[PDB]
Amino acid sequence: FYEDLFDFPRDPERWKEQDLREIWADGPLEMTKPGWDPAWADEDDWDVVNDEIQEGRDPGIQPFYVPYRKPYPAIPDNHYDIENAKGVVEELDRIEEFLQWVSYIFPDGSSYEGTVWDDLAQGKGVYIAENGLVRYEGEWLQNDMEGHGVIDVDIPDIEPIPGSKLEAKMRAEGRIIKRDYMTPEDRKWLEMDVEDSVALTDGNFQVPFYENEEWVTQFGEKPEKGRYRYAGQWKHSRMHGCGVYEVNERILYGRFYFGELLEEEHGCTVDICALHSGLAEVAAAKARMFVNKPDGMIREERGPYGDPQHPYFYEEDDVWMAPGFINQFYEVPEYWETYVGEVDQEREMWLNSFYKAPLRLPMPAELEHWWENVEVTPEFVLLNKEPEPDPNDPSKLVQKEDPVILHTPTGRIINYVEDEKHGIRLFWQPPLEEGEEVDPSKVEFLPLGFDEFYG
Amino acid sequence: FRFPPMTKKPQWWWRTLACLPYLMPLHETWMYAETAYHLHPFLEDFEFLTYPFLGAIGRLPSWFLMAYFFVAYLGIVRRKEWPHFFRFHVVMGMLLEIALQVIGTVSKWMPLGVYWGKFGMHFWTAVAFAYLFTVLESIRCALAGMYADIPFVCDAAYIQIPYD
Amino acid sequence: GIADETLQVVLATLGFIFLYTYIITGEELVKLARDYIRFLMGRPKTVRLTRAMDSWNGFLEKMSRQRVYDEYWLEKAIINTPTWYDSPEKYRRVI
Amino acid sequence: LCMKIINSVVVVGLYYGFLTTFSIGPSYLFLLRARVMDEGEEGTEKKVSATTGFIAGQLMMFISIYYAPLHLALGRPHTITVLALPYLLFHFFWNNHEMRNLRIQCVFLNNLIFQLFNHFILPSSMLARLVNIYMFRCNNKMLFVTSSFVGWLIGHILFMKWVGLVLVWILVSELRNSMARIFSILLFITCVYYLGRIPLWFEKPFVTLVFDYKRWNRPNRYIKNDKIENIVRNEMSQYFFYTCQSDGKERISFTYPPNLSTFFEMIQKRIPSFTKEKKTFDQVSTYWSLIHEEKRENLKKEFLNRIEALDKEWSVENILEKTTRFCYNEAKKEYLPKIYDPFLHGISRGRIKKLSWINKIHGLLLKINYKKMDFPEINKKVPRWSYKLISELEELEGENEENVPMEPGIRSRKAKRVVVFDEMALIRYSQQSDFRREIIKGSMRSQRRKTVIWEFFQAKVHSPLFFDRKNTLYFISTIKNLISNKKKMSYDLCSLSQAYVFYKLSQIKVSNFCKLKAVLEYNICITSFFVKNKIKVFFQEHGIFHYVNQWKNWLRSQYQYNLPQISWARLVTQNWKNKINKADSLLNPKHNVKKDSIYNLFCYKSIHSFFFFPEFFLFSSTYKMKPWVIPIKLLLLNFNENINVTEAELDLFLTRYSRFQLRWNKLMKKGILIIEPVRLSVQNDGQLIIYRTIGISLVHKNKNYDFFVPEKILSPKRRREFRILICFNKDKNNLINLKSFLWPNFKLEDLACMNRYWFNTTNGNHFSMIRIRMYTRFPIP
Amino acid sequence: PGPYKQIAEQFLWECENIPDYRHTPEVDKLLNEDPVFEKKENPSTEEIEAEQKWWESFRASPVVQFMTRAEEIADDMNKMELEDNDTPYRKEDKDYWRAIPHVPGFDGRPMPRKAIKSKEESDDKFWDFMKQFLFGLWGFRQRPYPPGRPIDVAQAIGYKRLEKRYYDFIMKTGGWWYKDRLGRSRGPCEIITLKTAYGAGIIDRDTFIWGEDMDEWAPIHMVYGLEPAIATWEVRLGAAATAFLHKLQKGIPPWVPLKGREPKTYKQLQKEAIESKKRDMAVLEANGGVWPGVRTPSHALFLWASGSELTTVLESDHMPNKFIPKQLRLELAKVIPGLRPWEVISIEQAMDQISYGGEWYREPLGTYTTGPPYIREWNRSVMRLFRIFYNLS
Amino acid sequence: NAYRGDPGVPHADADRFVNIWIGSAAFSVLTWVNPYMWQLSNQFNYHDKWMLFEQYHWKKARAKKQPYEFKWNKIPKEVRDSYYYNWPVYFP
Repeated sequence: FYEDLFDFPRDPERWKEQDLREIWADGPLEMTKPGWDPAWADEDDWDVVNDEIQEGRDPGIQPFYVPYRKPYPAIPDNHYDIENAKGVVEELDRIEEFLQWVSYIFPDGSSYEGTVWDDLAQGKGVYIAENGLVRYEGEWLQNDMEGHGVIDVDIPDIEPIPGSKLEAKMRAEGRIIKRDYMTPEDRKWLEMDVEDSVALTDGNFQVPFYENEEWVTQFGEKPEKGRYRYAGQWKHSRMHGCGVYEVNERILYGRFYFGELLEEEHGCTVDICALHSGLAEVAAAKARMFVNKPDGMIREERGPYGDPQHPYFYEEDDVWMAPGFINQFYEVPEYWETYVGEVDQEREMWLNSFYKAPLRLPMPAELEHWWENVEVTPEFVLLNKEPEPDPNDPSKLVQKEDPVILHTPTGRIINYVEDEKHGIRLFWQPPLEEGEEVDPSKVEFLPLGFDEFYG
Repeated sequence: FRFPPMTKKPQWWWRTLACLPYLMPLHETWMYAETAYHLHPFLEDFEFLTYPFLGAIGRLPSWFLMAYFFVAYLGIVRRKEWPHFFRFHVVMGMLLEIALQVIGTVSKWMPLGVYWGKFGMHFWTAVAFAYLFTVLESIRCALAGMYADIPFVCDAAYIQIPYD
Repeated sequence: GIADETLQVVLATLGFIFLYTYIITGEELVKLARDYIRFLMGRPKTVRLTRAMDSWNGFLEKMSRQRVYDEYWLEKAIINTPTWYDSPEKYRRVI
Repeated sequence: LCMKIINSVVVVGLYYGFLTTFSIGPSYLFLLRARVMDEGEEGTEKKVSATTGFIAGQLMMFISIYYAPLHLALGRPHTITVLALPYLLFHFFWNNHEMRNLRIQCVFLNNLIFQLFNHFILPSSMLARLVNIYMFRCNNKMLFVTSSFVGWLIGHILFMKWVGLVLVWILVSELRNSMARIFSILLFITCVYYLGRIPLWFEKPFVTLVFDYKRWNRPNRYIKNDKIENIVRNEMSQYFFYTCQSDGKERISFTYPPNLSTFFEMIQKRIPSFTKEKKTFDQVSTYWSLIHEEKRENLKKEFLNRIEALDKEWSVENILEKTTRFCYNEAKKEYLPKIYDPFLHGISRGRIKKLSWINKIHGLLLKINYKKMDFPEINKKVPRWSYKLISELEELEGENEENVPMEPGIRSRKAKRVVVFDEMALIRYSQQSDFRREIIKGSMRSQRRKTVIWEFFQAKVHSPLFFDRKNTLYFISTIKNLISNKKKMSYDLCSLSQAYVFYKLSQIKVSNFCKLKAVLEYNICITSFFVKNKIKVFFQEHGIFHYVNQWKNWLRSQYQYNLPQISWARLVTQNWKNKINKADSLLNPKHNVKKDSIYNLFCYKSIHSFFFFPEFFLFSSTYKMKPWVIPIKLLLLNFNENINVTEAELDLFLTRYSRFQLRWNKLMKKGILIIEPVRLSVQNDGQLIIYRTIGISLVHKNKNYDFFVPEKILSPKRRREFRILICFNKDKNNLINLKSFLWPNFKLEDLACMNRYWFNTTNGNHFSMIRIRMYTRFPIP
Repeated sequence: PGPYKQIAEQFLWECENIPDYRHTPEVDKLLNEDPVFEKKENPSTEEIEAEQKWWESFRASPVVQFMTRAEEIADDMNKMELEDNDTPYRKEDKDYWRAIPHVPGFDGRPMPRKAIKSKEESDDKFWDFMKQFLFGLWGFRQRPYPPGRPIDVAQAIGYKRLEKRYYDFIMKTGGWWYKDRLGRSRGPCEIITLKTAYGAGIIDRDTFIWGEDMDEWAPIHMVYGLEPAIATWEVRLGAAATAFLHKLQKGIPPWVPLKGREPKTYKQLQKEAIESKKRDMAVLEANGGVWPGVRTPSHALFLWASGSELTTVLESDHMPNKFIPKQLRLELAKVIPGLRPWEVISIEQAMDQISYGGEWYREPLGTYTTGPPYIREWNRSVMRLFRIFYNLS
Repeated sequence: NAYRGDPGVPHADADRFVNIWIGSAAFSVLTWVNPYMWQLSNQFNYHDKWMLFEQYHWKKARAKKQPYEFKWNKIPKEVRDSYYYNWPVYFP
């Protein structure tokens, strides 16, 4: 009943969660997290589920992530300024809140650079954790990765301690040593640094989490070390849709359902996955523009201090760095010509994204026209028999049986005969699919509108 | 009993003691000007500046405020033994605020559609500023030892009636 | 002729000095100014003046300290700070 | 030569000083006061004195930029801004108020002094700041300043002369008195306008302390979610001058940290001949180029070795560049702690957050030989709104609620306290429209951006957006009737003919360039060209034409479907054929699901030219029959390598929710009152993200040679810098297209436009529809 | 030799020289090619007579006639559909609606734009979009629409109304930023700062800017209400004066416009965009189905979009290099013979302890969220009423 | 005037209150014309003047010999923070 007050554009196509192929849950009152997610299910969650079972209500738990439905805004019958649901809608946007470009550092060492809304990440932003081992660049919604974005995860690989027998063995087998490609001063400095670190550590040598036997017990193998990457669609901070998944430059693609890769494509073909990967890459590039805010915590703590940053105070030798038409009268120094050329090309493409792209691609008006005028299923469809075998040469599929015409809306079937004047004359077939029969005697012979077709 | 004799240039007794009745009109300017708060920030600070004075009153019982008007009207506007320079300023400050009150009532009587609108606030900011600066200039005139002849109502309305 | 105009304007001077002696300032200034005046050239002159130049010779003394404590403060601050390696106890334990 | 003259500092100074003549401001009020009393012999003296004072004030204001005493005298913003208003008010109220020499000196001094208050300018002061912009980058500063002042003087003289001559070329006494009348009006208007805006250590605004930068000068919200407040401020930098290398040249930074500079000077005073490098500061530094060249050579050597390793029977994954970690013993898999690792945590060292071994730099600092907490304002704290304000509603309820706040500080509604008309304690009555929602008393309330007064008449508060609330005709008509008929639950048997069916079938396959129209229109005007044979193969393949019964041939190559066990209907169709030789439509519940796939295909084609995945049914049934527990505590063990060695019931229950809603119409007695918790996603940590990202490969593991791109060997963060350093000085084709999707030039622009306007455009993620216009306006229509 | 060594050397040479693939003779030939017909010299009378009889037989088949009539009918339907949507909802937007040319479709016909016809339809679209957007912003329940479902709220609101409203919005906001050529961020700026930059030629209409309530960086021209706020008459006068002076300095005649400022119509811009896309597709076709080269194009790395990290990636070591930079470290090593990295690390730790004692972090990104303000006072009223009820009656 | 007697006490000139009222009305009308009265900006920006001063003297010092110390850094600590936090609203 309370929901009936908040649906007043009167949606004609009746969209529902089944059409999105997603499973939602109500969410017990004593639950704090926004979903089920058996990964993070604690003892209190199990107690709540058991209580709901004992009461006689289905908890709605699954082997995967299950979102919880969000509530409707409350209508206070005292304000004299709301008095309605449209009152609530107009009150919501009267609040003095705006998107803010921020740059924060958190106690655990993570950081975020991008736009926020009501102290929650909204829009484009960059999230970094574990000293760069985890990096996300994409769109956000209510502090959740949602939309298009790219995530990078790295598992560290073995590096030999200088002077050790493991280094000698790895050199003997021909593996690459990173410290061999540095200037001698830097190499000696790094050797002394590693010696100092080893001396400071004493006997406190650690075993990382990705070496635990529980990985072998649960999955049959330990996770492999290298580069992990995903570029596609996100929802509820989980991969959801078509995307591309990479592990050490090995490509996987398909449809993802809340972090789970489905075995079938289910509509996410190679082309659609490539399109969504490109969209995610472009979104990550857009989100990267909010990195290194000159007044953020990150810049003050570690960021560069020599960047110009001033709006309109350019030195005589720095006027070329400015945008606008003023740089057309100042030459680029010889040290920067190629880089400036490539940067100018990229900036021109970015500007043409606004100036020229709308004149080539459909816009929201045309998109709405197409959405209201498209035909999902054709009215008439042809049917035939067999994969057309021919047991004289290997396949050479050659059709011999005449096809038939099916009227998909009404489900009727259309058949034709051969006459002299008008090629083939076609008629209604009273029998049809799923089983209809019993003797042909009389026909219908729907007319031809050739006189009306040609005027 | 006296006064006649009548002075030539008033001393600074009356110059200080005659501009007191300009106190409450000075602090009562913003009562009906909250619609102009969207227009001028200084009207916000003026409220908190006059808050201490309106808090000073109230600790005195209401009979004091209700009897101040009668005491002024029939203790200073009656009989002759008082400077005509001082009773004039008393009657200047005693019903200068009656016009403000009348404007306030005719403002509340009007519907809220035209009060909070773009016309009411523009009218009220001008009214408030003009009234405040009129009060300030009257105070300056009192401190200068001369009358305060505001154009329209002063001469007639406040020289005819206070004759005794 | 300046004397005439000055003796006229002194009347207005006394006028508004008493006027803003008799405003809200007058209501807390019964206590304040009465204490100030009942021993004018007396107790307030000798007690409130000290508090008056307390701020003056105060920031004078802070500027003097800035003169005197700017020599080696950073060195001792760095030395007297614990890290993964260095600590004041280690320094003072062995010369 | 007329070319060197143009390219001169003097000419530029004159040119950009002449432009400032097109401005005006309050500074001309006393210039007009010069002419109000020009009647008489002294009027000429008055006029010349006022003009000379104005010119001298402007000249002193110009000179104060580079002269140290004048710069210190007039470099105080707070003092001048505070003192502006009293001067104006006094000057008004007492302009109302020896011969003439004293008056002449007084008017000259007044005109000189008035120019030093840094008045505002109508319509804006941009033209004045253009002169500063060109001052910054010019070479000879004194010549430029004198040229600009001379140009401004010339323009002022010129426009005064021309206006005067044009006025004397072609009521008058009424205006002469009216200007005297309106000087006071203009002065009063200026006083009101300023009143709406007024509120080398010798700089002393420290005595003021009246500005109170910690107060709220903006009509923003008050963040009181539970109690915490003290939210951080966006601005976290400072103002401090220092000389630093920008790219390879010496530049001055106006936002340098003070502690860094203090430490730099302290350590510089201890060692000689380190900063006396004595080479090109303003020009590029040879050290920069040498470092770049060395890095480039090392990178090239490493890249070439990595590539050469491929040709010796090595897998790509065995030569990929990956972040490494120092290992101490592979037998026990014992590594160094990640905090002490120079590779994983090297940069993050030297930065500590609170929730044999003899240092030699200590010896250098103390000037001592080798042996066998003061803070003078160099600290930086996170700026927060330290003021804790409260609303009027916070202390209105009860005769006994005393934290003793004298002033709330936050305006609220007009609610009252008494309700009774005994036993019940307190409820609230407001019943009015509120224009001061939650504003802070400090803010001016005049620049709110969400609530405005838009119309002449208005009674409530409205958001600005919400407030203003010939022979082809027959077949076309039949097509319209048919398409409208599918909406209803009925079809007319005789409405559709054979021609309509053929038209619908033909409209499936599409063509864009030639078409029957182009081919037949180029069929005429013939015997001059030829027709290519490829289109013949195209027509034969599609059955349009070839070279009996062409209708069947056309209705034979229209993508027939495959083996729906045709027998069922075919056994009825054929005998129907020889024996005649002689209204409700399906619902299609999968329509909405197919719509999204059609949209995706449409998008891809535009840019480039049994209900829930039954695989999950057994999984869900097995889990719901007997749930299993994921041991994530054991899997992520030692993730951080530092192991080393009824009132009360209701109030306490609600503390577990960051946000919640209470709604009106215990178990059923609490079933009449609705509690709606709001759950926030704050569980995003590194551990969960890593587990989710790396679980996919593990789960899906137990169930030109190949288009090699050499730069994929390097790490994503290193390939970019390698290229920058260099620049300083059937499924195979599908996979290749997937890998190189962004290589074509137009793809970036097209994908950016699609991301702007084609996906998630109404779900609260993008503001482009309301903020960004769709088409440009500068092109000629 | 070596199959991969040759590829690596080719990549190095390409990155050193960076050739162009979009202007080869093959691509140009494929651009102005013959999609139909292969006009050539006549191969005697037999070939021309064979083509004549082929054309006669082609124009006699009833299938061809039916296809021609169907194409004509489709063209007529498209024309009438375009005619039925020539006016937008608001009368003041008619010129803007009619000025923009239509986008070609898959069949080569202009794509119609849907026009809102009635007040009820506009209200429905406005309310749907506003409800969905606002509920998404504040974490309430929204309808399960697909990511691709479009709602055209801009036409329902009106373009000029949006321009006016957001001009008013912009006039009360500050704290702007823009990107220079290298991609660094310059600011913060006020409206007066933006005017000053615009008048000097430092900032033009094509400069990418970021404001208060926008989600991504956009050019100044595209933002609603920003051009009227900045480009006043005096700002335009100053910009024109600067351009004139610099043009005279460089010897360019004053009447010659600046680069990128030539007057063009909508049709010319659309033609240029379509031609560029066609050229790219022809480049793709000439090489097969793949883009030529072994080195990814520079624009695919987003060098400009990552300009703010250029200094960070240019120099990167395994030490903080904050209080003791590398050069100062080298000088210290010259002065102090046996200098080890741990001493430098300890000094850096001590200095970072003196300033920012333990501070320079904030709480996680969900601890300062309040939600709609009115809900809190509504909850307070509800709890007061509940306390009244629970005790009495 | 006089209805009981005053010999020479001055009478205030009436044009003052007329001027006050006319100015108030004109200010209201002008504000109606241009509501954004806070957008008016001063002729100079103080930080810009300081930057120009420091730039000129720094260039003059580095032209010959010796380093240059900035006078802005010697300003008392809690005036620089005050300007940094108050300039966008008070001194745009």
